[PDB]
Amino acid sequence: SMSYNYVVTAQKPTAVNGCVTGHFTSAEDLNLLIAKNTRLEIYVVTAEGLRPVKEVGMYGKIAVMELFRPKGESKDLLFILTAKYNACILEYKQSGESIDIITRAHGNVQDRIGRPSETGIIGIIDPECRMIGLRLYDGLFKVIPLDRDNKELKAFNIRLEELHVIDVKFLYGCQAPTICFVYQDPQGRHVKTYEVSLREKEFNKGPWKQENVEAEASMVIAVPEPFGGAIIIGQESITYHNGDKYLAIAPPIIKQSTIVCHNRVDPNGSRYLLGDMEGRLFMLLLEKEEQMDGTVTLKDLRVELLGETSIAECLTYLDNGVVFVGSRLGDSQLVKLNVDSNGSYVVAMETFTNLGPIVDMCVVDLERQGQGQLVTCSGAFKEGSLRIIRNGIGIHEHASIDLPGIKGLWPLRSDPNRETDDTLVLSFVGQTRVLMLNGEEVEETELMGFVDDQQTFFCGNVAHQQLIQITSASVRLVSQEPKALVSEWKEPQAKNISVASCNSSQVVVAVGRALYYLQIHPQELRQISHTEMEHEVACLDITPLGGLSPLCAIGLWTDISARILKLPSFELLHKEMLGGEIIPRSILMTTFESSHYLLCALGDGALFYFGLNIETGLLSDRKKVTLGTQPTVLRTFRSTTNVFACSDRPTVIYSSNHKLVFSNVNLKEVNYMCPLNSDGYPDSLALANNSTLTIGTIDEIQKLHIRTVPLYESPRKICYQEVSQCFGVLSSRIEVQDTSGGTTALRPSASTQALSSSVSSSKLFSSSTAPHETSFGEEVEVHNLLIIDQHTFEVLHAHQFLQNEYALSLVSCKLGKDPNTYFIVGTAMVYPEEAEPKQGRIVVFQYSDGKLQTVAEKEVKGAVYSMVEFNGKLLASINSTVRLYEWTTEKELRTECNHYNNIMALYLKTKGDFILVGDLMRSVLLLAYKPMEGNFEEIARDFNPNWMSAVEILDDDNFLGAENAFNLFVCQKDQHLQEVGLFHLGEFVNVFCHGSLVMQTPTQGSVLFGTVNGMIGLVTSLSESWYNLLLDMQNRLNKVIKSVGKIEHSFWRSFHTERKTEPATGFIDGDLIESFLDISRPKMQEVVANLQEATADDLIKVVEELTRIH
Repeated sequence: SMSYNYVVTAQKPTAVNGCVTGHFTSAEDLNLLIAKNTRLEIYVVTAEGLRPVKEVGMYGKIAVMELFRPKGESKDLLFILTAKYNACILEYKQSGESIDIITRAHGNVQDRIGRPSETGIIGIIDPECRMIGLRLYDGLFKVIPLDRDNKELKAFNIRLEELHVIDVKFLYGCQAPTICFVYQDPQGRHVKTYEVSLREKEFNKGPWKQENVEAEASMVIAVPEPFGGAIIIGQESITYHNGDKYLAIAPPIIKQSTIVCHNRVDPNGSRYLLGDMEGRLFMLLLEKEEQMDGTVTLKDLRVELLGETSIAECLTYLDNGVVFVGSRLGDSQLVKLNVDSNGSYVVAMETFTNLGPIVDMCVVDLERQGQGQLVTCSGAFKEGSLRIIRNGIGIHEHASIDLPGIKGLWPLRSDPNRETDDTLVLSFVGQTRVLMLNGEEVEETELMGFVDDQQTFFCGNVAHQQLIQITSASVRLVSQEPKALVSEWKEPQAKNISVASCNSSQVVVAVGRALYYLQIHPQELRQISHTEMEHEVACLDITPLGGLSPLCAIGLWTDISARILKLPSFELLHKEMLGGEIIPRSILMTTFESSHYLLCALGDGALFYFGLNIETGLLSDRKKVTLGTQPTVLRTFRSTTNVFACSDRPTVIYSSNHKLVFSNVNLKEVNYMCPLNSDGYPDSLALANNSTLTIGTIDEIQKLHIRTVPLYESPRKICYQEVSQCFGVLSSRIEVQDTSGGTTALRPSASTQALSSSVSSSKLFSSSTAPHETSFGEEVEVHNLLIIDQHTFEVLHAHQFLQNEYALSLVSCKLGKDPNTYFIVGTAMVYPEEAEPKQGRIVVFQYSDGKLQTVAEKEVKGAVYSMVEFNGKLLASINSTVRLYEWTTEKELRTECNHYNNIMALYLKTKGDFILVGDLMRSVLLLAYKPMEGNFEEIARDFNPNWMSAVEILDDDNFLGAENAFNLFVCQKDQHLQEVGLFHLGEFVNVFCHGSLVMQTPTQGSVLFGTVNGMIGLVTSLSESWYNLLLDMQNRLNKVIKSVGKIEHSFWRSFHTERKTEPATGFIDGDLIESFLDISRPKMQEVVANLQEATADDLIKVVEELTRIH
């Protein structure tokens, strides 16, 4: 058998890899364009911030993004080069309300042979738009002439003698196209210029040449006219060159960190923004000087500290003091630059969530309610954090009132001429209170004709401009403009009312087993019918689905039956046996997407929903879901109309492509609810708990919600320990040598602000050891194990490891017959500029009474790269060894097995008795534990080389891997492991983890993965028939979907490395499949044309079902 896999995006990439500004959408609009790997986001810069106008996806990793304006254009055009060398020129096209990104030119500029450069792909555009320059490989400069006839973006190569280019730019103010670049040779680093000639397709002698530049010169800045020239930024100095003009400064403020990005503030280059690796923001000023003749020359350079921002990957100045900080290691932000310091000139105004990099993550179900949550280790350095990702629907609360003991909510229009609710009637234990809504103000009032002494079961507006109130004693009908009691119905023998239901013109009241059908008439509650059911009535509903309902839904006590009766004869039309011994609590007739349903919920949290036929009253397609454990009450509201389910976990029911979806509301315990459409709270809801009354609006659809827990240091690994109700997190913080012969922290962080703290007292590497002294300004890493509460996410404890000890692996498990659960950490002694670590530790911690107690330690001769619990034993990877440890009764680790091989097992996963091993460069390996013989054995090995990054076991015979060239692959047994699946994902996978973020199908299994760019994906398995259908749909979709840049989807998903390239196999692009629901219905039929007896509605249900896995 083969392997068929389905990979889909759960969370799009959030890290910013690039940002440019200009007039792309129109000549009058200032735009900000953000590259997030495969996504391009287009914003309009206003005083309110950033207004989104368009977002597109590209079939490629965006490596180059530049705005430029050639002659004959009304706005700027966009040049993009992908990492697979797809080049295109794009234009923003708006036709009224339709937005199209059209391809003005496209082509692939990859060479047949060539070695990619160390500084990566560089793409520059000449200021006169004469040409596009590309540095793709060493020794070659690729030139794309910007001619009107170059529709295919044909290019030619010029031989570059300098084989190691650091950075290159096109110079301003030149009669001929001139490049300026920093290069590296055995003699150091230098800057050189060349004149590019399209006529001769060669280089000409540049205007100048500087033989020597700083050894760490890494960035070139082309200064615009009138000054021109170039600015070279290094680790220590900033220099300006322009023929015979030379300026050089060396400010000590920039020595502490490397400057990694820059941006121009003004079109003449008089001020520049600079950001370093610590998030500091600098201003580079080019000081002018007026001479005696009247000319103005460049006097000096000067930098000035502005303050602190997020660690910036790119910076973009916008309008008046507003700067966008594009970050890949933390959240992006909009910062404000003030001309007067506060000593910081920067002020953060908005933050934008970034999950990247996700270095580790785990799935937990804290409340044990059936839906898991993702807890990731995100960010790095001062941006490091934990993120909690949860599927659900958000609530925006706009009012809160402390009103305990509420037992019922009903909206009401006290005025018959208004179309807006102005009254909220509340029910309590034998009481009924009334509140009025005067705009945004709420005040308790009274309603004439209503009763405050009896608990209300229902009230609202009814026909003939009247009001109704159903209490536990009777049903009262009240006039409107002069409010007064006009009619009242009681039980013939004045017994209490058990169940109540009502619409605009009908009332159905139950008294035990007796039903009474009343009709609302002008000043008259006319009784039409009255019968007796065979069992006691539990719940009622008479919602007119097709305002005179001919049907009446009812739930019974002893039978546990949902019946549809006919008004007024009350005869039975359809009865469904629900089963069990729990009675139904709520029943509701509703309509979803023009289809009619019957909802019925019991007291145990079960929810049955059937298809309802209004003409016959026939129930069909019986299904069941679990919406909690407490009794559930159903109520409709207007978003179409949706159903709110009130229980211990609130759930909103809605529809999507004729399939019901049950989404959890991000709230705790909602006992009663009603819709509320007031002038101060339009299209809102009123929610009541055990203590407060809440008014707010609700989101339309389910999405991923993200909570952020800032750590201000780098998290590394995370594991959940249920028995302690806490997370264990390995973290690292940077410290710099001060002057007291030690290291000092640069800022407070999680490891230095915990409630309690401990330090390692191990003496394993103390005596008979030489010191590793450091120098001034040298940075060191201090590693810690954090204990994080699972509810408040506060740092309960922080244990600091030994100096120069790096925590690499973390696991939470029991071992042997020991009933305690431990945090186990694998470490390594890491010293500067050394090979593989020679010493390490395995430390067993126990969290008890808010403190971490060290239980045992085990010295190891190497780095403990990974650890996993293996059937009551500890499996550890140490350097080039896989070792199995036993937990003795004396609380010590004893070696049982030692598998000495040549692999470097950086990644370990286990299942049953097998182990999947991920090597640094030798792909994956399969080991199996022999129980009777007590050691390991190599079953099979993938023999083609793959620089692994993550590994996962899909099942007993399918093994999933990810490598450093952004590819996925699946290995299978035949011994040799055979690669039966290949797929270019376009992201760097850091962690695989089993689990799901939806409630608990055409697919099997669920594996989540987190990436460097913050993207979260999902992998699942398909059957052969489903894989063949979806593969056929891929080729049909690819013929219809227009691709930005005219990039072939199949070329994009093709497995690609430096030594190997072939199409994808065994993988379905779920993102492409899901886009089938985004095309028009006429365009839908073309896709499914002549598909095998397949209709568009057949695969709408197929694709909609596939969307439910995430």
